Amino acid sequence: FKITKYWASLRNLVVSLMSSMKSIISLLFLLFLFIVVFALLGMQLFGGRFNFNDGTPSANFDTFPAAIMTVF
Amino acid sequence: KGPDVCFDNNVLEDYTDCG
Amino acid sequence: AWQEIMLSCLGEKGCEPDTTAPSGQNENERCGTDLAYVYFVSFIFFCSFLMLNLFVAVIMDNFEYLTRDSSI
Amino acid sequence: LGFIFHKGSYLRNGWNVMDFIVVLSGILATAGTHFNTHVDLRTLRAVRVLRPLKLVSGIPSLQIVLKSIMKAMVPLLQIGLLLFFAILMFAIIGLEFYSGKLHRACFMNNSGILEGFDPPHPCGVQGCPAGYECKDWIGPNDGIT
Amino acid sequence: LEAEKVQAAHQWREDFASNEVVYYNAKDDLDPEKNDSEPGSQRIKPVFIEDANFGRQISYQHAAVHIPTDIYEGSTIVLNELNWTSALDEVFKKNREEDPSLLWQVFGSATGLARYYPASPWVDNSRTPNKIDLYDVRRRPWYIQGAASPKDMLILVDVSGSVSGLTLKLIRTSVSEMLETLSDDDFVNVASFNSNAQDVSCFQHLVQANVRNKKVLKDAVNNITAKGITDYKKGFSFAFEQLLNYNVSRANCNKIIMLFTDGGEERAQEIFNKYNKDKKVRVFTFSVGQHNYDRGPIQWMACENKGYYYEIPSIGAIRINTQEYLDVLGRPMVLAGDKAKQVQWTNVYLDALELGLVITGTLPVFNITGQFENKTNLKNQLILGVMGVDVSLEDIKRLTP
Amino acid sequence: FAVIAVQLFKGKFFYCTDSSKDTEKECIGNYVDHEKNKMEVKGREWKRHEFHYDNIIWALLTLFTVSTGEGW
Ligand SMILES: *[C@@H]1O[C@H](CO)[C@@H](O[C@@H]2O[C@H](CO)[C@@H](O[C@@H]3O[C@H](CO)[C@@H](O)[C@H](O)[C@@H]3O)[C@H](O)[C@H]2NC(C)=O)[C@H](O)[C@H]1NC(C)=O
Ligand SMILES: CC1(C)O[C@@H]2[C@@H](CO[C@@]3(COS(N)(=O)=O)OC(C)(C)O[C@@H]23)O1
Ligand SMILES: CCCCCCCCCCCCCCCC
Ligand SMILES: CCCCCCCCCCCCCCCC
Ligand SMILES: *[C@@H]1O[C@H](CO)[C@@H](O)[C@H](O)[C@H]1NC(C)=O
Ligand SMILES: *[C@@H]1O[C@H](CO)[C@@H](O)[C@H](O)[C@H]1NC(C)=O
Ligand SMILES: *[C@@H]1O[C@H](CO)[C@@H](O)[C@H](O)[C@H]1NC(C)=O
Ligand SMILES: [Ca+2]
Repeated sequence: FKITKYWASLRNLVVSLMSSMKSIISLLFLLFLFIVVFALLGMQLFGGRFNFNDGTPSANFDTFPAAIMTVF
Repeated sequence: KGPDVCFDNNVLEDYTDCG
Repeated sequence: AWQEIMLSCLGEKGCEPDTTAPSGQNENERCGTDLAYVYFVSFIFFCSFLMLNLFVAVIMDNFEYLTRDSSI
Repeated sequence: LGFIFHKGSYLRNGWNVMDFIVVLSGILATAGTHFNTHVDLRTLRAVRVLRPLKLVSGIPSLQIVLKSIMKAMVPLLQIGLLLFFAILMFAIIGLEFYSGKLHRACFMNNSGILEGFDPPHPCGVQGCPAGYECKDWIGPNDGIT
Repeated sequence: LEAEKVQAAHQWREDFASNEVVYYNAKDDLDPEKNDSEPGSQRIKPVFIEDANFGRQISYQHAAVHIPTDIYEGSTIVLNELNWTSALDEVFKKNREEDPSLLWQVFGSATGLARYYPASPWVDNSRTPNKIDLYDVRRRPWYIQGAASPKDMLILVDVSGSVSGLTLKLIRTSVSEMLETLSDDDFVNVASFNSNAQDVSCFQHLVQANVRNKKVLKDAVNNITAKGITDYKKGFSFAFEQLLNYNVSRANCNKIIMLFTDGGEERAQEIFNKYNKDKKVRVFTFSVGQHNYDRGPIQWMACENKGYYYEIPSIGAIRINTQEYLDVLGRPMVLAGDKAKQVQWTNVYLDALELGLVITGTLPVFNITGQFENKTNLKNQLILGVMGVDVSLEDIKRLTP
Repeated sequence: FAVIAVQLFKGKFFYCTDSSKDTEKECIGNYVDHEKNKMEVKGREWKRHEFHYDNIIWALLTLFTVSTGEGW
């Protein structure tokens, strides 16, 4: 892109992203904390209660890596 | 009255095939 | 589930009786087509883009109401 | 610090109240063996799940981002009221028109072992297709929808 | 004797494209449909006569072969068996010509095949919907009865919390089909543990495995429910203590424990030292269910205790893993070479191909590859199968005029 | 991402119609299906899943499907 005229529009975007990075990370981190809180809450409500006579579904709440990925 | 002879517990048996 | 309509429109599918022709009863068991991939990947890109415009074209129409302020 | 009566007291902070609630439930829920949990709470260690949020309480660099985010959503609390109105307006209508009309399904005759489809086929004045009979049924998703 | 000798002189292959195997698959159709044959094998179309001695369509020219519906007719194991079991046909014929009053004579193979001499169509499960051929020779009473010596099981069900749901459906089906592989010479008792062990039924010791006791145990097992923490030590104490109870009638032989669990991280090393120290009791462990709990301890109890480990992850794995435990129990019977070739007669039962009440004489057939050039003997501790020649009760009633 | 997903899931999206067999050598013959609760004898086929990642075109398509959200 350096050889085109669109270089400024994109280098400026990357500059504005790299400057505001302590506030994008500290914000993905809050999304992650609220996902964790909702994952633990779903583990309390539905932990181990998903063992149906059909078979426990893949969208569990039993363990943590499977509660995170159903809150997701 | 049960069967006279039954075979278990041979020492030569090869135990190394559990699974 | 557009992905499964796309997959169930693909080639080599059955075919309707047509009740108007004597031939192509056993043959023409090819009444799908593999252009389904283009037909559904493109529509999903067009409808999702042509709607975005309709959204923005409305938003920017009322941008004075949506940036109204007590000061101004 | 104070507790309540002092102005700059403990609870006058916004995060310290939930910090206190979590530790309160930590004190209480561990008071079960003493009473053999005769109260049958089953409902107090679910406060434990709020403990990750104490990270936000401990790092103000996260609170002053959270407050900014919650600040950008205040204008949305009129789409929500607009949304919940629409949801209500379309629920009233649903109540008028589909209120009890999802309880007959087309089950195979096959008396004894009733069959039905795998996506169950309901009935109405639109009756059963070929050799199926219109029997009772709980609602669509085991009665939820 | 012919089968042992012939198998000892068969060399393994994987090339059956040009060196085919020709045989009559009992579950074929009468219609001359060349689309009924197979890639790796070629099918005989036989000329069937009708006989009153058998009541069916017979053909004394070759022996039919029945291959279970789960087993592919052209895998390498089955094609090797269909090859080396073709001398059995001429031995079958010479047996018949010596005594013309002989009923079915069958080699039931450890690969699942049955090769029975007077070639007849398979009774009712050749080709008709809504009836599925569930026959498998490795489960038939004569096979179970010639492939091992009598047992003393104790089936340790794990009814704890974690087995609720599907795993419990599979556990109760597995235990029903484990009791189904028991004769009247075998003694059984089902015990279940969750933080303390208890009998599932009214029997407090090893009872005989006859029809009535087996029905009581099945009906208790089907009533079982999952709740509470698992305690392997307290459950294995119960199991080992019930196999040391000699005040009761027992088949004082082949003590076994069939642990039907899903998984944990308890190995109970101390209790296997204190109760099974010299390893008289075998321990077979079954890991039932579609789950992800640890299977290390379960796979280890079997090794530590002369056992074997089976995984039953769904219905349709139920039926094979039981007859497999029998596959294991026959090692000592193989090792005592020719003291174990005694013909044994089964209780009266009804023949699979309909002839009514027949007892059946069985004889295990051993694997004899490395002999007089003594070799590694990898799996020379298993049996090839069981020979069995039927006798009709009407035939005995004619000797008692 | 499509190249990474091909490196990561190439040839691994295969399954036998009989859950017990797990290779193309074993997945041949007929098998009794109990799970339909009808216990009917079906044939074993070795299949791919319909959206796989075994070629960068297939990776791109099944990642576009993830992007639109459907059936991820
Ligand atoms: C009776 O026991 C003998 C050995 O004690 C069994 O014969 C051996 O069986 C194995 C497989 O079951 C063969 O191994 C295979 O060999 C081929 C060719 O070498 C190789 O390509 C495979 O990867 C595999 O290693 C073995 O060759 C065969 N023969 C010998 C001499 O070891 C025999 O199968 C047993 N009888 C029955 C009915 O099972
Ligand atoms: C209204 C708008 C666009 O969103 C607010 C607020 C202030 O800036 C934000 C934007 O996020 S970021 N990390 O790209 O600076 O950063 C934070 C501090 C997260 O708040 C963001 O600007
Ligand atoms: C000095 C860097 C110049 C880069 C020129 C091209 C930039 C294109 C935009 C990059 C956006 C990155 C987003 C990554 C995903 C979070
Ligand atoms: C005075 C500044 C703080 C404002 C009040 C406290 C807000 C944070 C505590 C509540 C956070 C949500 C708890 C419920 C579960 C997500
Ligand atoms: C095994 O197959 C080969 C090839 O057809 C054949 O020559 C041989 O006789 C077969 N073995 C027996 C015991 O029939
Ligand atoms: C066995 O089933 C009956 C029938 O419901 C039940 O009442 C009983 O509790 C079950 N057995 C035990 C030991 O609970
Ligand atoms: C068995 O018999 C012995 C001798 O009478 C007796 O001491 C014991 O209590 C009986 N029961 C068991 C379980 O050993
Ligand atoms: Ca458990």
